[PDB]
Amino acid sequence: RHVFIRTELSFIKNNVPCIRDMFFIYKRELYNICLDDLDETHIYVQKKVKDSWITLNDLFKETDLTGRPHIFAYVDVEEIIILLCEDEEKDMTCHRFYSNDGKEYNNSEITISDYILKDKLLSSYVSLPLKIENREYFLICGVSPYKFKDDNKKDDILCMASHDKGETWGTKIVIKYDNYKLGVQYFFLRPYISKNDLSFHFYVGDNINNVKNVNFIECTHEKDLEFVCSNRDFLKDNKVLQDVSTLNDEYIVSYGNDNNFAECYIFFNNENSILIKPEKYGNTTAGCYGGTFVKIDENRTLFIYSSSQGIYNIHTIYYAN
Amino acid sequence: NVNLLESGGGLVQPGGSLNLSCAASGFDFSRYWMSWARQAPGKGQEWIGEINPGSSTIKYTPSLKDKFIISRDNAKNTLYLQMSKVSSEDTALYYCARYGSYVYAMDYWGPGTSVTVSSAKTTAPSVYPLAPVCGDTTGSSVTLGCLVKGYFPEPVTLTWNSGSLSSGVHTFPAVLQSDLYTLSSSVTVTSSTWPSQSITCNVAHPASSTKVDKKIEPRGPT
Amino acid sequence: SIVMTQTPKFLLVSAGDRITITCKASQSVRNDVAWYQQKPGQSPKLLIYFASNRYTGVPDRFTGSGSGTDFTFTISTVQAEDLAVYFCQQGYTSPRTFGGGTKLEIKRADAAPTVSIFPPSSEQLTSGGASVVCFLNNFYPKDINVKWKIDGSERQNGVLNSWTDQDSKDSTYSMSSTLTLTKDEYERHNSYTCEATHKTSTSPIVKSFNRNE
Ligand SMILES: *[C@@H]1O[C@H](CO[C@@H]2O[C@@H](C)[C@@H](O)[C@@H](O)[C@@H]2O)[C@@H](O[C@@H]2O[C@H](CO)[C@@H](O)[C@H](O)[C@H]2NC(C)=O)[C@H](O)[C@H]1NC(C)=O
Repeated sequence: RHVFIRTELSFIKNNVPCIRDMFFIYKRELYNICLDDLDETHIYVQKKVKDSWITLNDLFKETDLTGRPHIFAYVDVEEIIILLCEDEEKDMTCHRFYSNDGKEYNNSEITISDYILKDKLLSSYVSLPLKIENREYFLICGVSPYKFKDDNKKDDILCMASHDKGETWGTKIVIKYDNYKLGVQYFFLRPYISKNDLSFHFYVGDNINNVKNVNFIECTHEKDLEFVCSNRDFLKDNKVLQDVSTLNDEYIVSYGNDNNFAECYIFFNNENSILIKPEKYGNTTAGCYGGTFVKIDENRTLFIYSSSQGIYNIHTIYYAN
Repeated sequence: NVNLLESGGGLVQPGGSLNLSCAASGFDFSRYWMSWARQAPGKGQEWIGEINPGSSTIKYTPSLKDKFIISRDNAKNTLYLQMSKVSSEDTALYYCARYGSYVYAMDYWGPGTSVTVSSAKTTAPSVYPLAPVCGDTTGSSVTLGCLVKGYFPEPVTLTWNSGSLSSGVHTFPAVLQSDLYTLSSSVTVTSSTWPSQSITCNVAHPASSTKVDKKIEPRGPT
Repeated sequence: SIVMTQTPKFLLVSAGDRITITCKASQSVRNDVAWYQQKPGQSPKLLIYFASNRYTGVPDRFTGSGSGTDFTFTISTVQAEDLAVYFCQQGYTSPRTFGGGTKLEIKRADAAPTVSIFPPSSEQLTSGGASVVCFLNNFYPKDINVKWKIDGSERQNGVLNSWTDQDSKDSTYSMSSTLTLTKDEYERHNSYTCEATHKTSTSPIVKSFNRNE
C-alpha cells in the first residue's frame, strides 16, 4: 500500500481587500472572482501570475444591477460561465458571462420568470456540471433558512437547474434531506460535485454570525431529478470540521485545533494526517480560518487561506499512489 | 472601425450657456459607457463625467455637478454635454470618449472641439503670404511662409495646397498678444518645384465663417 | 476626490534606453490604473489598463506594474516615435482623476538651424503695420537664441517667438520669431537682420535684407 505526499507553500499578494473570495481552476491557471464593496462595487476576475493576482475584468460594470448580487460560477473543460443574479430586495434576473480563454468574457442577460426558488436563501459559489444520463446540469440551489414548525420534506433543499449552459433554467431538482431540528438553520450551502456524485456543504446553527458547526451530506439518486441525501459524519475530538474535497475517489478533510483556528489539519482518507501551522510575522495573529481546498485533478489540490493584508498563503498538496 | 466627432464648440460669454454634441459610428453605441473629459491650455487632462448606456448611471466631477449635465440618445448614436454658467476656468479643448469593455478606461478618444469663455468678441484673421527675399539666392531648396495675424479666438486651421503638401511643413503654436492671437507657418520645397509650381496656404477660421487662400509668388513686378 | 501624483515631469533620453515613470495615489485604488500616450497633435491613446495589462495592438515595449498606493510605467527600448505625453488614471472610483502628465523627448545628433528672413508681405503694408518674420527650422538641441538687428542696433520690443514640439520624424525642433512695427517705423530704416546663436557654431547665423533690394 503506497502513499506519496508532498507539500509546497507559495504566497500571493492582492491589492484588493476582497470582501469575499471565489477561486476556481481553468486551464492550469488559478482564478479568483473578487468582490469589493464598502456606492461603487466591483466584481474582479483576477488571475494568478507569478506572485500576485492580476485583475482582468470588472464584470459588475455591465451592471443594470442595484447592489450586491449572488454569484454562480460554473467551470467546464471548455468554457467558464459566470452568473450575477439579484437577490431578493418577483422572478429572477441574472447576467450571464462566458469565456473560452479566461480573459475575454461575453456578456448576456437572462430572466427566469416564476422561478422555482421564489422563497429560498442563496449564497454565491463555484461549481461544475452534474452529469445525468448524458445531460450535464448547472444547479442553482437554495435552502430554506429556518423551519419554525410543520414537518415536511418538500423543499428543505431545492435546486433549479439548466442543461443548456446558463441560458434557461427550466428543470427542477428535488433534494430529500431527512433531517430536522427546531432551532437549527442552514447557511452557505454549496454543492460539491464529482463526476455523477452530488453532495452538499453547509453550516448549521442559530442565525448568522454564530454559525459554528459544519455539516456535509452525500446524495444518491432516487429519480433522474430526485436525490435522497443522508448526513456523513466527520467529527474528530478537539478538532472543528472545516472543508471537504476528494482525491482519487477518497475524501480529504481539513480541521482546526478549535474555533480560533491556530492550526489546520489535513486528513487523507482519515488515515494519513498533515499539520499546517501558519508562521506568524505580524502583530496580527496568523491563522487558517478561511482555508479551503481547490482541486486541481485526482492527484493535486490546493489549500488556500488569507491573512492580515491580502496575503494568500497557498499550499500545493500532492498525494497519490 | 470606431469613429467619433465632437461638435458645438466655440466662444461663449461668461455666465452663458453652450451645447456640445458627439456623434459616434462604427460600433454599437448603445453597448458601451460614454464619458467627457477636457484639456485646459497648458494643463493636464481633467476627467469630467460618465454615463451608462441606459442613462441610469451618470457621474460628474464634484466641481461641475451643478453646472454641466450629460445625456445621450441611443436612437441617434449621440452623446451630449450641456454647459451653463461658465467661467474662465472652462476655456478648454473638450474630448468625448468611449469606455472599453469591462474597464473604466478611455479606450477611444475623439478629436475634441474647442470652447473659449471670454468677454471679447470674434475677430477674423488677416492672412499675409511670405515670399522669400527679393534678391533671392536659389539653393537646393526654397522656403515660403504664411502669416496669420490678429484673429480671435482659437482654433484656426492651416494647410498647404489643401493638404497636398505634407513634408517640410512647420506650423507654430499661436502666440497671444492683448486679446489677439497670431500664428505663422513655414514650408520648404526643392528649387525645381517653386516657383515652377503653384504653392498656396489655405487658412480657415470657423469662429466667423472665414476661409482665405493665399498663393505665394516671388517678389517683383506683376 | 482622489489625487494622482506623477513623477517625473520632463524626460530627455536617447533611443535604446529604458525608462520608468511612477504614479502615486492619495488612497488605495486597488489594481484599477490606466496608462495613456498622446503624441503631439494627437488625441490620447490607451496603452495599459488594470495596471499591468496590454491593450490590444499595444507594442511590447510598454509595460506597467505597481501595487496599492504606487505604480510604474516602463518602456524597454525607447524609439523616436515614442516622443509623447504619457499619463496615468485611476479607475477605482469617481471622480476618475488623471495624473499631471509626463513629456518624453528624445536625444539625437545636433543640427545647425536653417534660417530664412522674410520682409513684410505686399498685402500687409496697406493695414499700416509691417511684420518681419524669421524662420529657424530643424535644429537640435533644444535651446537657441535670436537677436533682431535694425540698421545694426539690437531691438527690444515687438518680438513674438513660437516653438514647435519635437518632431517625431527627425527628433528636431523648429522655431519662428516675428517682429512687428509701425509701417512708419519700418519706413525710416533700411537694413534688417535675423541673428541666431546655438551650440552648433561659435559664430551666429546671420540672414539679412535691405528695404530696397
Ligand atoms: C441646448 O439643448 C437643450 C435641449 O435640446 C434638447 O435636448 C438635446 C439633447 C437635443 O436632442 C435636442 O434635439 C432636444 O430638443 C435646449 O433646451 C431646451 O430648450 C427649449 C427652449 O429652448 C425648452 O423648451 C426645453 O425644455 C429645453 N430642454 C431642456 C432639457 O433643457 C437648449 O435650448 C439648447 N441650447 C442651445 C444654446 O443650443
